[PDB]
Amino acid sequence: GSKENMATLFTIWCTLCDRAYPSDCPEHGPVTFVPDTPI
Ligand SMILES: [Zn+2]
Repeated sequence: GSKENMATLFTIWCTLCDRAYPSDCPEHGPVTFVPDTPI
């Protein structure tokens, strides 16, 4: 994106995978939102 400084080895943090990838997640793809429902 445009917020990856220093630790810019990975671009897209797949929260579903608890890790980021050098590209989109090979399963979940890009991450548009976090599935964290507040209650
Ligand atoms: Zn994933």
